[PDB]
Formats: sequence, structure tokens, C-alpha cells
Amino acid sequence: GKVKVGVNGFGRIGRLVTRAAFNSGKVDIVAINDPFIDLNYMVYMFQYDSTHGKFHGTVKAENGKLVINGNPITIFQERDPSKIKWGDAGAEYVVESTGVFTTMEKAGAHLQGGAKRVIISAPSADAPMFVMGVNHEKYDNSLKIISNASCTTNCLAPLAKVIHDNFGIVEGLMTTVHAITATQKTVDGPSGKLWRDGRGALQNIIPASTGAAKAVGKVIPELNGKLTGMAFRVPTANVSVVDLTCRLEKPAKYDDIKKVVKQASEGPLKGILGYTEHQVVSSDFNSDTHSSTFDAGAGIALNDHFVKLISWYDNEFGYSNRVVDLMAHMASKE
Amino acid sequence: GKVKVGVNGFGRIGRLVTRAAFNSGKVDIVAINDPFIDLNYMVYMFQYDSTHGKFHGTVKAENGKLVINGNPITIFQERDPSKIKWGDAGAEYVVESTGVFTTMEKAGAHLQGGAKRVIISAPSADAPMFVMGVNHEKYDNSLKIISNASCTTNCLAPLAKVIHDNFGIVEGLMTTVHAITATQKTVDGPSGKLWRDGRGALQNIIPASTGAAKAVGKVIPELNGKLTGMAFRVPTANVSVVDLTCRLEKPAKYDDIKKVVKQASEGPLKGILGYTEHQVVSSDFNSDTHSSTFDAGAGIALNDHFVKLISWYDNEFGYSNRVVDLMAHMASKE
Amino acid sequence: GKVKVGVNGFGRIGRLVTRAAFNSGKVDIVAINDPFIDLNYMVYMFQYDSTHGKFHGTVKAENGKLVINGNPITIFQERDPSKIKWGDAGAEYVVESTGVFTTMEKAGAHLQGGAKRVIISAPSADAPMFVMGVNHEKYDNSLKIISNASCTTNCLAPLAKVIHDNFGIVEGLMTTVHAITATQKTVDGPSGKLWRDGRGALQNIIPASTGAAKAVGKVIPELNGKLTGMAFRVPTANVSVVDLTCRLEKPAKYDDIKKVVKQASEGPLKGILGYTEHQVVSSDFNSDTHSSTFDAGAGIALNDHFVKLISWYDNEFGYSNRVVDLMAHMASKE
Amino acid sequence: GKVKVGVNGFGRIGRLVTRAAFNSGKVDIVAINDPFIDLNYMVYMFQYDSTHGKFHGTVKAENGKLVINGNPITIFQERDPSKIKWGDAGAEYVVESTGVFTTMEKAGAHLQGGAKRVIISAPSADAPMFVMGVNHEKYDNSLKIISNASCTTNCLAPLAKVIHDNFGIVEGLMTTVHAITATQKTVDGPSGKLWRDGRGALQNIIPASTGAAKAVGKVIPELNGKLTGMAFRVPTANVSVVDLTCRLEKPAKYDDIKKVVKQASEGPLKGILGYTEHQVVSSDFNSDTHSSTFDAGAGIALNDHFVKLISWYDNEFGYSNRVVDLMAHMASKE
Repeated sequence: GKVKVGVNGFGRIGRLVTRAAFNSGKVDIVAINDPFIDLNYMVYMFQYDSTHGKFHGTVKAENGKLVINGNPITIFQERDPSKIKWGDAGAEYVVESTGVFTTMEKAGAHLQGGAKRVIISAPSADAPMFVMGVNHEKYDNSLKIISNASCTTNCLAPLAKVIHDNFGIVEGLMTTVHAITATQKTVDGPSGKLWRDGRGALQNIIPASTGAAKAVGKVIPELNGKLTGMAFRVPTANVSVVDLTCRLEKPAKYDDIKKVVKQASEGPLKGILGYTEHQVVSSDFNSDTHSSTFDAGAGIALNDHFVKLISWYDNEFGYSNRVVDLMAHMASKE
Repeated sequence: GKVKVGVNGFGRIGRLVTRAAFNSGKVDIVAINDPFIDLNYMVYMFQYDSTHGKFHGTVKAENGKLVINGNPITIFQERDPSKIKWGDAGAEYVVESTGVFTTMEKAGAHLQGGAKRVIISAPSADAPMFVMGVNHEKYDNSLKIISNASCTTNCLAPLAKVIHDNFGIVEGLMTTVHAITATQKTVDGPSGKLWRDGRGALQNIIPASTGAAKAVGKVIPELNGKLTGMAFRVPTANVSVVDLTCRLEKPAKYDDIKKVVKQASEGPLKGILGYTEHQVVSSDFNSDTHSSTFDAGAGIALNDHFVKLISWYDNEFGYSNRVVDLMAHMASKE
Repeated sequence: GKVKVGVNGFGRIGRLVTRAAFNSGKVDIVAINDPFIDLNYMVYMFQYDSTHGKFHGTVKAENGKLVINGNPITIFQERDPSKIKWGDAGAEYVVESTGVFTTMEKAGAHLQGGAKRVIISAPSADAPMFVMGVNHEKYDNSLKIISNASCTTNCLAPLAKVIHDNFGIVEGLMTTVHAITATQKTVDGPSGKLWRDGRGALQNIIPASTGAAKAVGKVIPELNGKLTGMAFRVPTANVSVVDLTCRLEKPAKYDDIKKVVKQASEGPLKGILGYTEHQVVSSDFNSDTHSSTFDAGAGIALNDHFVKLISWYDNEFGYSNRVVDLMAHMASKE
Repeated sequence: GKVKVGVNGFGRIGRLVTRAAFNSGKVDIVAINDPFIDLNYMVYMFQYDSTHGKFHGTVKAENGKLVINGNPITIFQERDPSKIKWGDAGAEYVVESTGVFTTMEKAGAHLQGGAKRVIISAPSADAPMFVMGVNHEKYDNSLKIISNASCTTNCLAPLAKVIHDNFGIVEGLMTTVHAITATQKTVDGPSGKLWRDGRGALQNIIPASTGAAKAVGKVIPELNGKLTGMAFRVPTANVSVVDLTCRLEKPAKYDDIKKVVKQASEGPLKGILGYTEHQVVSSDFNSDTHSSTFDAGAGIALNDHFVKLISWYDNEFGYSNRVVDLMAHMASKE
């Protein structure tokens, strides 16, 4: 009953989505498309990882097919998305992870290839957005092209949903300390539009602008126009942290904030929102599958209406597991 | 007319204070005390620096005296501060920079050594605090033991004072992304009280608690009980950034915020508070002598009463230059 | 039939030795001594690791005993090694891992505490040295205090034994690119004897002197006086690499060198010496239990008598597993 | 009498060559060509540098010309090298620094643009190679297209010339610990041919192959076929170190090696080869203009015929200053 999933692009998001699908077993990958990576280089890329270690399983190439844990995978090298034969490979859902086909018209090229539904693993300008555990019940199966937002939005959402439902966020601001990105430059390099992102990633802190805090209002319509923020990109490897400063409507002591977050992390948001009281650091969340983990000891409250909350998230694994978790919920809705 | 300055401790703060005094020429160093560093090791430490480069000048040892630019410096190796003969060396002001004598009773041990006034280069529990450009006119020359707060407080004070005088800060919260220091551990190590600070500094983000935002209320009494914050220690080398989220009383567009900060950085707070509109990163402020530099392009405003302001600071040079600038103002008040 | 092992010191070597003993199950830990770490801090230290991740198992404190996987461990806080009651705790073998008791007289303090044999996890000036897979058959059970040399020696030994037995090393020089050490300073700090090791570990390359290449001649007596080398400490986290340049007596093509190393890694030196032909990097050997892994593609030969061989080693896990493997061989010799 | 120099490409080598030319004043830059960087982005790139700090001088844009220290510079955006009007701009010598036109036929496209001579700042397959201080007297002014080798070759050459002239190098091997460059990937990325260079530069050590040691035999013909080596790329920023292991013909104690290197660094190779006896680290050579600096305390000798010598070099500044120094010697030969 598991759905057939095709992956477009074998970048970081595509490789970690394939790894999450093979680790969890909720879906099955039958096809991968990349015009710039050959088969043996795909074996090398999937087998070895600097951040998450070696793959737990067997990966090899035979008869022109990538074989992972005994499952052969069709490989395409097509550059035009409308020319990829997804229907011949048996793929029903396609993950668009290259980051260059994000509009509905550009990502709709996969549907005449034989695919049924397209999931975009990036923010989209016109496709509907879904975050697991927040608004994923609003999916209604008549939508062909949807998006899964981003890692920062997936971390911030469930958290802001719990605070708003209990205390009424009047307004808020967010700052995220983010690990390096593939788009960043090892040394000062030529970035055409974003001049700050062309500077050396190993030596710098690099303020950046983001739309993840504004995208929460699309997913939670009551918070529309009430959230904004920015980001800093520090020279770490994988794990990021979200810093939210908000004004509340109802009075809330910090012990009352800790109680409702801990209760939400047990029953409704189990596996999506985490809770800890230990003295954790950033490497304690490496390969953690939670969207966000609340740090009780790191936050601070000025008074009963003005608080600052600290959350952690693995921007690689957690987000890649949410793409798989969204796809399984779509297949149960057919 | 320059005052004679003794330095207690040849750590990072003491070496950069000596370097700032020799670079600026406002004061003169006549004596250095350290019980664990010998003379030739002092020559080696002062000559070479990983962060700020080689010393611009000549440093050598002769006749048991450290000679920097032709000026001989008396060296003491005493462990008891009451036994150091500051008066025999001619030192009138003593910088207490070891970080272990911060109370008035502990830092008052230097006065029977012959010293007149003691400046503590750290926050103090009972000594009066002074930040240059904010409340340094309140010094009245009958105070023998004063403190110079900390680098984070010196960065945050100027901006806050300008914002409160023009728009009326109702309440605010601060987050600082801080570079690694000397108390942090290269690899997971045993920190007795602060368990998070014992983890590996190269691999981690490490939330920390700080009292720099609360100490602004001691320096600006109108903002008492209206500011608080925390910090993150990322694996960079020298430059930190302050992130302030505040609620204003009077309406303020972001263009009006930029105008009053730029005007304050020219006339009254010249050399203390900086202003830039370029696409800067953290390494652009290495060896910068400003206490804080306002980043106009990095901040964001949600509405006319809720803003987030970004400022930078070299926590080594700027702060060390403020210790020299405070000492010169004290000598003019005699 | 497993021996009872006591651990003196809960530093990096002691914690990874405890982790290796609980992961492998060859020995059992019954007692840990550390005068500066309390019980709950021991739980925190053993549970979380920045390099090797979270501990796979349960660790908690009850009734003053550290309980790991249901096994209670006696905790001592004694500072004098002759006062530790090893015999009351049931410990038969004691690992001296603090790095300050390395001579036979200093490490012999544990024997009137009730212990039978002492294994020093460091190079020793007068204790006999043993490297697993090279000279560990020379142990004769009448030796009470022995040493396990070091990580670099454990990496270099197996390799040089295979090359000398097949081709006759006439002379050889060595260089190791080593990851940071706890003794290194996060920022420029005061190192009393080694002035280079006091400089900032994040920003520097730092040449260092080592006696690991000379200690191979103690373990292989035919190579006495024929090996020497030095080291570089680069800002990585865990994995080091050994670079050996040697002159051979008999002619040897590089394909003949690859054949005898691959054959030795299968039969005699299985699990101690590894072999790979893939395009590996340093993070591919994180938490690898081999003493050394031969990199076939990285080495180069100038002619048939002058070659340069490249080997990898995890200086934390591999070495800690060799301490356990040495202790199990000692218990089978009783 | 200074020659007019055009620069093709505004990458790292081109920007540091322009900076070295404006700092030294031996030549003058009149023209820069880059098809992907506009004028204001050129101002931003030249003004700010993460490694070497802010530019000491004034840089601004006016009337479509880059103005540095009052000197206007013509800017071209041509992609075909044969279409660049070097003769209209007055440029006589052209530095080819893009790294893609290295053969004589490809780099000879500049000559119908009006240029007279082409200097390639890279190794070339067929152009003659020149290293300053070693074989630069062999230039005879009838050569139109020459090359300047590479940074590693420029570091190794002067050293091996001194050792061979005094002691007779029989054979030798070299290892260089190199800082990260621009071709490396911030995180695991797709490198088509060199699979190891696509792994994450921040987390890895990354063995690499180089032809710098073999290229010494082209510059010193007596050492042809007697040198080879490889490299390691560690996550530092700028400074690299060369590790040479050689067999000598004549006996040489290490004090005799230190004497001839120190004498050569004073008279003949002043400014090219350096000498130090201090306890230096890698950041002590940041922005140092020497091609190589001999580290007396870091090397080691096994016997009188088998030594290991350690040398430092700033692979950005030193090499860029040698391109300027080579061009000035060419202009004096006309």
C-alpha cells in the first residue's frame, strides 16, 4: 500500500529524503533524476556522508540501476522535466528538490511525464503550503501541486501554534542562528544578488534575510501580519536554533509556558515538537527527527507578557522526514 | 601629564590593554604583574597574536625589564595583591584584569601597595559602573574603586541610550551571538558549575546566560527593570553581534530610527557608536575600536512600535580601548 | 570469566574506555575514581558526547552508584592513588588514564589499594610497552605494570611491521596530521614549556614534536634507531592521519606494496589494520575501531626503493578499543 | 618607466595581484576584464577582504571606471579573450588569472587584442616556467607567453636549490598541508572528476594529488625525476606549510643545514626565502610576502644523510607578489 515516489535532483535534500525514506520505510523510492551525476558517483554520494555518517545498509550498482538494500532504482539524466518518463518508471508522486522549479507552472512539468502529484521541498509563491502537525488536515486530495515550506518554518510553526492557542500572541519577532548552506562560499566568492552570502563561510557570521517567519501566517491564518524576522549563518555543520520574542495577550508565567509545551509534545505533537530540560548543546540534536525541540533552560521572561523562547532543529534530517511524513498522509487520503 | 598605569595580570584583557595603550599613547604602562609568566614568555606573548597580528613596534627584554618601543616596564611575580609594590614602580592607577578580584574589598588590596585608584575590567557586584559616552560624566574623583562593566554592556549602552532618548523604550530583550573566549573548552571538558560551557567549542553553539542587559539599568537608571537577555557562543574568533528587540512608546519608522542613530554617531558619540549602510560581515570589524556599530540593512521593523536592531562590536579591541579612554578622563578630573 | 576493571580518571580516555567496554562486552567496569567530578556530572558527561553522539543505552544515578545498562559502578573521589580501595570494590585490573602517574613507581601506588595489575594508557619511561597485533604475544603474566603506548604508535606499528617483514625498511621518517587535543588552547593561552601549544587551536596549524615514531623501536627491536618524525595539529575534531616516508632494501612496486598490506589486513591483522581503495576523507573514519587503515590511492612511490605510505586512525575510539583488547588477552594468560 | 598591466579575471588571484601592485608600486594596473562582475560589485570586492582586512586606500567608481587611489581603471566585460581591446586601454602586459586559458594557444588569444606579452598565473603544459630567485635569469625577452608556476612550487623551489647546491639531493619527497581554496565545497558537493574534493571542507582533511614537486625539475633541470609528493587540505583560511623529506649525497649535520639556509636568506635570496628560529605558528605568516620561510625548530634529522625540512608560505600574498616581481624583471629586460 506504500506509494511510489520519484525524486528530482540528487542534491543534499534529495539524498537525505532518499535516506529518510529507506530508514523509515513509509514510502518507497523507485526513480531518481539528475542530469549531472552518473551512477557510480551516485553510489559514492549515497554511501558516504560527512555529517550523518555511513549509510546503514548496502548500496551498489548493477545493470544501470542503483540498488539500495536490494531495491533497484531507475536513473534518469534528463534536463527537461517534461521529458522525464515518470510514468514508465511507475512513480506516482514526484519530489521536486532542485530548487529551480518552485512555481506551479514550472513544477507542473512533471504531470505530463506520467506523475500524479508533485511535492515541492521548498517555499513556493503560488502553491499551497502544508506543515505537518499544524495545518496538514486541510489537504483535500484535489490539490495536485503542493509545497512543504522550509526547515525554519517547520521548526517555528508547531511552536507558535501552541503559544497562540494558549496565550494569544499579539506580535512577535524571530531570529535563527543557522548552520552553513551549500549556497554559501568556502572563501570570499562572487554572489550576484546577495553580496553578503558571497563572503567566506568559515570566517564570518553573515546576517541574512528570510521569509520563514512571514510564511507562518500562510499556514496559521490568525497570525497573518504578526510575525517577521531575520537570520545569522555561523560556521557550524548541521544544527540550527530558533529565537522567538513575542508579546502575549493573556498573562503567562514561565512555569505555565513550560507546562503547555510539555503537554503538547506528549499527546498531540508527539515526534514533531520535542521538549527537554537538560543542558544541551547543538551537537546533541545531530540526526534528530523532530521539527523543533523546546529548550526550557535557555529561554527567559522579562514579565508576564513579554517572553523569549528558544527552540532546536536539525535542518537536514527533520525536514527530510517531514517530506516523507507528508507524503504518507497524502496517500492515506486517496 | 599622562598618568602611570599598572596592569595586574597578563591575560587576554591585560595584553590587549597594553597594546591599546601603546597604540593610542593616551596613558603609559610602567608595571605589569603576573605570577605565572616569566619575562621571555611575556616578550613572546606580546610580540605574536593570532587574532590581531604581529605587534607594530619593537619588544625585547633587558636587565629584567620588558622594553616596548624603548620604554622599560617593571615586572612583578607576586601572588598576593597587597604585597605588590605599585608605589615603588611609580604606578598611580592599577587595572585589575585577572577576573578574580572583582569586589571592592578584594580589589582594594592594591591601595596599600601604593596605588591611588583601581579600575576593574570586569562587572562588579558593589563597585560603581561607568560606560564611556553614556554615564562617564557622573564620575566625581572621590571614588577610588570603579569598574568598566563588560564588552557586551559597552556595545548595548550607546544604542539603547539613543533609542530611549528619542522614542522611549517601554521594554526590550537582547540576544548576542558571541565569539569563543578563554573560559570555553577546545573539546568536551569538566566545567564544574556551568555544564554547557564545558562542551567542545569547535563543534557547538552553546546557549549561555549573561547579565549585561540587566547591567544597562545600573548605567541608565530610567531603564532599570526593563531589559534582559541571553547569549550564544559560536565557533568564531573575535567579533560578536548584539540583537535587540524592543517596544517603543512613540511611533518610529525605520527611516526615522536610521536618522537619529546616524546623527548621534557623528556629533556626540563619535568613535563610540558607529554607523554603516554597507553589506558588512563579522570579519569587517576585526580590530575596530568602536564600542558598537549600527547595521542599518540587517535590522527589521514589524510596525511603528516593535523593532529589531542589529549592532556589532570587536569584544577585544573596542573594550580595551574604552579602558584606556576611561582612564584618561579620570586623569583630567583630578 | 570476564575480568573486573577499575578506571582511574574520567577524562576523555577514561570515558571512551568505559564506552568501549560497554559496547564490546569483553570486560566489565566496576569502579571509577575521579576527585573533581561528582555523580550527576558523571551521568551528564557519559550520556552526551559531541564527537561520538549520544550513548546507546541507559545511564542513571541511584544510591550513590553510577548505573549504566543496569550495572552499578562504585564511585571514588580519592586524590591519593594509594588510598583508593580498589580491592573493596572488587577491581582486579586498573586503567591509569589521568596522564600524571606514568612511571612504575607512581603507577605502582594502585597495588596496595588491592589491585593486581596496572595498565597505563600512555607512554611510559620504564614500564614495558605492548601494541596489539605486533608484540602482544611477548606478555608473560609475571609483569604487573605495563603500558599501552599511544594512539599514533598503535597506528604506525602494524603498518611498519608488515613493510619491514616483506621489504626490509632501511630507514624512515614520519609525519602525522593530528586533530586537536584537550591540552590545546581554544585561544592564545599560557603554556609554560611548550610555547607553540599555547596558541589558538581554532586558527592555527601548530607544529609539534612527538616520540611515537621512536617508540616503535621499543616494540619492534629490529627497527631501533631507524625511525623518527614530528606532527601537525590542525583544527579538526577527531580523526588523524599518519604519513610515512621510508627507504626499502628489496625492490617493491606500488602494486606489490598494496598486495601484502591487503593480505595482512585479512588474515593476521584483521580488525587492527584496515585496507581501502575508495576515495575516503577524514570523517569516513569517525568511530572506526581499527588501529590504522591503509589508503591505497593517497600514497605515492618515487622509485622501487623510496615510497610514501598514507594510513588513517580514529585516535579516540581505536585506541580505547585496544586498551580493552589488551586487557582481555591478559586475562586469558592467567 | 613602469609597465602597463592588464588583469584578466577578478577572482582571488586577480584581486590579490591588483592589491599587491597597488601596495608595492612596481607596476601599474590600467585594465581589468571580468564578464560576470559589474563595477559596484568590483568596488565592494576590492574594498573588503575576510583574510587580509580592509584595503589601505580609497576605492570608488566614477564615469564607468574603477578608481583606486586616484587612478582610473578601464573595465571590460568581454567573454572572448580575442575580443578584449587591451591595446586601446594601453595595457602592454596581460595577467591571465582565470585558470581556463593555460596552454600557449588558448592564452595567446590576448595578443591580437593589442597586448605584447602574456603572464599565466598558473602551471602550464607547454609555456616556459619561471620562479623568481631560481631560474628567472633564463628569461631572454624573445618569449611572449610564459608562466609563473604555482604557490607550492614557489615555496619549494628556493629551498631545494639551496640544499642541492650545498649537499646534493639524491632523491626527495614532499607533503604540503594546504589551506582551503575556492574550488573546495563548503558542504559535500558534486565534483565530477575529483571525488574527494567534493566533500565538505569544514569537516575534513582531504588528501589531494599535486604536480608542484614534479614541476621543480622543469625549473631546476638537475633535479628532474628526483622529486614527487602529494598534499592535504585542512580547514584553515590562508597559510600553508611544505614538508620535504630528502636523501643527501654529502654529509650534513642539522647545524650545517641551518647555517647555509640562513646565509642564503640574507644575501642572495633576500625577500624570497626567509629564516626563523622562533616558536611560530601558521597565523604568524598571514600577509607575509616571502615565497617560503624555513622553520629551524620544526625540522628533524635521522642521520647525516636523511633529513626532514619544514618551510611556511602565504599562498595568497607571496605568490601574488612574485607575479609583480616577475613582471618588473621582464620590463627591465626590454
